[PDB]
Amino acid sequence: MKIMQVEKTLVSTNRIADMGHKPLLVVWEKPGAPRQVAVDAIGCIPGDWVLCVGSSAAREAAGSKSYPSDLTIIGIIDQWNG
Amino acid sequence: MKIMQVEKTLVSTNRIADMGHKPLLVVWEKPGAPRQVAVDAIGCIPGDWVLCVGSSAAREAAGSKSYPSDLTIIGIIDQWNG
Amino acid sequence: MKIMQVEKTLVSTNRIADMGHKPLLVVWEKPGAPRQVAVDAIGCIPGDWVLCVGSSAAREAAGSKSYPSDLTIIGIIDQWNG
Amino acid sequence: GIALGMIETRGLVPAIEAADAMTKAAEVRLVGRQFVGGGYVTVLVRGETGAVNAAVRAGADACERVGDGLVAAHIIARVHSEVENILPKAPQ
Amino acid sequence: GIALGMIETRGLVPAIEAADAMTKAAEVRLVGRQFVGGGYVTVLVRGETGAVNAAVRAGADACERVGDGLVAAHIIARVHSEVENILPKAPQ
Amino acid sequence: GIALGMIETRGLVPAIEAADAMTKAAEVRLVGRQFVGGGYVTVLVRGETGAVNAAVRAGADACERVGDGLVAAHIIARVHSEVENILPKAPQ
Amino acid sequence: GIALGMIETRGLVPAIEAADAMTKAAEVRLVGRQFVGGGYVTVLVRGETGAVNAAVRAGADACERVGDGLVAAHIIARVHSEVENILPKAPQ
Amino acid sequence: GIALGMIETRGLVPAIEAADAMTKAAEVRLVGRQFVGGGYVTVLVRGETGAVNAAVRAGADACERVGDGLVAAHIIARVHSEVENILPKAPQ
Amino acid sequence: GIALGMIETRGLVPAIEAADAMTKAAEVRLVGRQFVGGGYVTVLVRGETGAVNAAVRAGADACERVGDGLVAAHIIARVHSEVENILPKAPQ
Amino acid sequence: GIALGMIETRGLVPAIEAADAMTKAAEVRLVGRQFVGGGYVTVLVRGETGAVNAAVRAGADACERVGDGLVAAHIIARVHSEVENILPKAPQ
Amino acid sequence: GIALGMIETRGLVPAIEAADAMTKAAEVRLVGRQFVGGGYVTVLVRGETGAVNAAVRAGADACERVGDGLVAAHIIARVHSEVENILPKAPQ
Amino acid sequence: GIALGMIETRGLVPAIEAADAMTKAAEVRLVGRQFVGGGYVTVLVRGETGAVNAAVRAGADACERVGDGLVAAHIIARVHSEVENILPKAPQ
Amino acid sequence: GIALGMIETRGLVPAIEAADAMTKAAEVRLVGRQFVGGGYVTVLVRGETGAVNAAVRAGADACERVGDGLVAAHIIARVHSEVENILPKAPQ
Amino acid sequence: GIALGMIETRGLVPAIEAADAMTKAAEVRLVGRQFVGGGYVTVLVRGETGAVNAAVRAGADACERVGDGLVAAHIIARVHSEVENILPKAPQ
Amino acid sequence: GIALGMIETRGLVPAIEAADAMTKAAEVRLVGRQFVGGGYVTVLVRGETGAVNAAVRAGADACERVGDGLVAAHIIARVHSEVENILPKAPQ
Repeated sequence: MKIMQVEKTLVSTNRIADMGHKPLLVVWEKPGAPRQVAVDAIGCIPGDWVLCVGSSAAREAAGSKSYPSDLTIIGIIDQWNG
Repeated sequence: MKIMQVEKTLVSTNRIADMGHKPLLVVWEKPGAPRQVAVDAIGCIPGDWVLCVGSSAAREAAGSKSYPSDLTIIGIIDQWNG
Repeated sequence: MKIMQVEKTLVSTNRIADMGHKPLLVVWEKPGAPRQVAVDAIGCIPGDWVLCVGSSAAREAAGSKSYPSDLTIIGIIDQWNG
Repeated sequence: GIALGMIETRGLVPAIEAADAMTKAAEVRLVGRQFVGGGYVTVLVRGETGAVNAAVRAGADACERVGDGLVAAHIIARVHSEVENILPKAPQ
Repeated sequence: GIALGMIETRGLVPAIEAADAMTKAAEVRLVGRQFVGGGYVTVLVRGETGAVNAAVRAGADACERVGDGLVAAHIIARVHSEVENILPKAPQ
Repeated sequence: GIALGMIETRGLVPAIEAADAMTKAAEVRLVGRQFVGGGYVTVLVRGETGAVNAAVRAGADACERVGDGLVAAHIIARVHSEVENILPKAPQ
Repeated sequence: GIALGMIETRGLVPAIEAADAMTKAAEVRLVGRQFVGGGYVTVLVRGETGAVNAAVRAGADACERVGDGLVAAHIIARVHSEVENILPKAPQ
Repeated sequence: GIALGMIETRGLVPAIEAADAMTKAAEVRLVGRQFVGGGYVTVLVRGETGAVNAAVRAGADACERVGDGLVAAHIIARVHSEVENILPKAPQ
Repeated sequence: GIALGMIETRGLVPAIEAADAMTKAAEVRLVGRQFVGGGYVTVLVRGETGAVNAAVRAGADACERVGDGLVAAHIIARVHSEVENILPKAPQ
Repeated sequence: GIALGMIETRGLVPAIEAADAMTKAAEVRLVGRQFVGGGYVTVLVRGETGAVNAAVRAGADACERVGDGLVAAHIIARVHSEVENILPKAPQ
Repeated sequence: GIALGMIETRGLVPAIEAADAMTKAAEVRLVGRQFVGGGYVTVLVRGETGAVNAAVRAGADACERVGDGLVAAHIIARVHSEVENILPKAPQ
Repeated sequence: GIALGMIETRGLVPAIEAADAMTKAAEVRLVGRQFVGGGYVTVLVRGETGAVNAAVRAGADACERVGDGLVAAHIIARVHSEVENILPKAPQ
Repeated sequence: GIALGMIETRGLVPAIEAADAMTKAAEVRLVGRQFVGGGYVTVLVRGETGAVNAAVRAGADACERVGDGLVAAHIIARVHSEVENILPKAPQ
Repeated sequence: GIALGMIETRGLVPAIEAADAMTKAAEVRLVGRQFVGGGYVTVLVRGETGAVNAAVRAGADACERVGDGLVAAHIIARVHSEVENILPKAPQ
Repeated sequence: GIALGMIETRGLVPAIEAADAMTKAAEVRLVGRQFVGGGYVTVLVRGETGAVNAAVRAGADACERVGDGLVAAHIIARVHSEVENILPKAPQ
């Protein structure tokens, strides 16, 4: 997993049907780091340092063995400062 | 696999249930390096140089073919100094 | 696959049981490059230039579709100049 | 931390495995190991509630197989002032 | 308080849970925890009669599902002076 | 902290029991009791995530059989600012 | 006394009967009547634990066949300071 | 007097009950509570023969259903001088 | 005297009965009472051989129905000198 | 050497056997024997991981058929500083 | 002679019989009796290997039918130095 | 103490027995013994409600088979102030 | 370099494969290849315990299918000095 | 001493295991390893009678499960002087 | 040695066969050949316990069919010091 800060929400109206009603968030490890998008499975607010699982594991985490996620947020780290 | 040093523990109380009761550790390849988080399946102390498996395997090592892990510690190297 | 050079052997006694009786070798892209550990399915001497495989593939090459591996040496390049 | 985590096992091998696991999982301090009598050994940790939770869950999963097992794994987030008098302050 | 409430449990974890529950439930003071051997831990509280009734009922409900269990829940409303010598004064 | 712990019960007696349980279980501050309509009463507690988790579990268990019981127990670990505007800050 | 006894009824007639019964049966002080919504009215009494127990039982037995009935009867022997904030101080 | 009444119980709650009962029933002095091991707790009273009989019978009646119960209730009217050295003088 | 008589009973009550009986029956000195663990209490007397035989028999008969009973009654007429080190010389 | 190998047995004969086997098999230091209660005896050895693993395997095989047997054989390759306070530093 | 023979029994009387038997039977020195807990007592002898074998066989036979009996009989011909630190040197 | 426990018996002997049992069981004060006429004797205790309930239970059990028996055993947790005047205040 | 790992195979091809695997798997010196006669060939390696364990496990897996097979694969962590005489120092 | 213990194994790995075992078990000196041919390896140890018995039994037990196995385990307690010419003096 | 091995035969031929066999089998010394009368001849050997066991077995097996026969074969590993006086020191 990787520790990332949630930056902002991502909205794609014309996403694939398989994405479901799932929230997507823009997460970067460091402000200024390359941004990535993670399905938010927990309900994470901006500024949160969160735990992000990657390949294959992410799909089940976001809801199915077949969900199209390569990045999901599995948890919010309780105490973290970069 | 990768050789990395456990730096500290990581508590996310709001993690997904699928993660189980398994412990999570903050691991870096070196000090001052990108930090990654790993499910610990061995029982590793801080300062340990440990072996971390990649993604499909991580899930299985972490405990199931359908476990949410992309990095699991699979062994502690007996002697390594990085 | 990525060509890496076998540098040394890795011994972990407290590895997971599924890791098996298999050998483990520290490999690098070039000397001084980040060190990674790969299961050896070939039988490689130190200093050999080898071909290592990635995540889903590594598991099977090591011997079970469910094996705990993300890097596995699947061959020794007969003539590689470094 | 003011949260108590306690694990009871039948035998001490299970208890050590659990303490180790607990201490490893979260930032929790082992404040006691008690031989109850009868073969029940309770190992007790203190820390913040999330830390205690992580620790107890990890430790329980670890020790269930070892030996004769786990009798109980419990977390108490707020420990009453009165109950602290019956609780170990340091491991001996 | 001259009433005494006592809970006996199989193991220490259930007993700490009982002490906590009781002390939280009503105004009872924990006066002792005793290891009887064979796995029995008895946790004892002193309070006014009603408080003790409430507390014991609370401890019993709580400790029942924690650990091996509960063996006894008892209240002695007025305890004789001779018995005091056997009963533990303050938790240690 | 920021976590929101919420238990909705069918009726007020169940909820007072839940609230008591939550506050006695962990370090949570009860920020509101709301009569929704229909006989649904929601009691809301705020705190750090560990505390909120412990509290909600305890409360839910406690109020389940009290009266008409529990409708919902939910933990929201980090609450969005916008949702904070609809959340009671102190009881009234 | 600081114990809390609460009876929830469907309808106000059952509740007034309960309050009356409780107050007559034991030494309790009525501190509130609340309209929850949906036809639930909760009557709350404070007193010593034993008194409160007696009162709630009496009240339940009285209100049970009056009107639509008794939904709940509950005693809390010590109520947390946070819960006190949501509890009516005197009847109104 | 010199009579000895002994009640042995499985667990301490039954023994304390027995002791209280015995002391209240007759003029006897509690001289010891001993943890034998394996959960057996023996509570011993000295006094005159009639008093001792009354005490033990009361004690037994009292502790038989409390906890895990009564293992033994026994009266020895005069005990040998030698057996005195193994019998407790005052409770500790 | 040289001979050793030992009676083991489950619990202290049967054992005290046995000690009393032995010491009363013949000229034997109670030299130990030992709490073995797990409920086994062993009472040991040393005397001349016929005396020890008589004492053990008496004691065994006495305690068989007191409490949980007699595990074992044994007589050793001369104990090897090495065995004397593990044998108590005065009742503690 | 910071690995820990622990073997629990029912009784001391099995444990002495395990200890001897473990020590002979590999370079481990016996750091303790603990009588847990209930007949459980844990024998703990320290050393490097390979040594501890070898030792523990050897030990378990040795004590399995001795007495009441092996309850648990366990190896922990690295032990937390916290768990070190609950582990013996020397055999005595 | 440095071999070790150990016999473990359930209860002390079987062990004293074993020790007497062993010492009488062959050239062994009683080095200790250990109360394990749970009712187990271990009696240990040292001597030459064969003498220890004879002794242990005899001991097993003597205590097999005494009390609750033998649990274990074992001989270790050479005991590792580390093990010697957990074994009683002289009888107490 | 507000509560009242009254036990009515046929004869003074059953009543003294009841009174004794009551006063011993829980902390209540005999406020009266009344010779009603006809042979009915009423013994009345005043205490806090839990106490009075315990006491009356003890008393009824105690006097049921003593002499002629128990006519009644009744508890009033709070009596109307007017009834107080018809109620005895110190025992006759 | 204390530990010894030995693999015996039927035929020399399986043994060369095994030695090769061992030496590749870990840092263990190959101290010998022995022709026992009958076709048993033993390959022996010397390294630290973990190294030897790794090597041997690897070698065994490698030679299981090579030729007529693996007869034995054994690891001895601490080898008694006496055995070192019968063990080959270097390969030739 | 002069007694000879001899173990024959199919293969050398079982033989090295036996030698190690024997030598660790008792005070015996490995005087030889012989490759008979056909795959038989005999490992021979010399020591006093009891040591040799202990050792041979230990060696047998150990090597039985290692490799192809044990063919013979034998003790010659007094070995004739003519036979010494055929027995190996020191190991090779 | 302290062990006594003794064989009794009817007649001297069986006894010389036995002695020879014993002395040849193990390192035992022949301390007596006694003519009991009636044709009983007893051949007595002394040595270390194991040696003596081996010797006596060889002896008894040897003399079974030689002449009239074996009456007895017996081993006493340590004899009381008093029995040493009636025992022969060197053969006549």
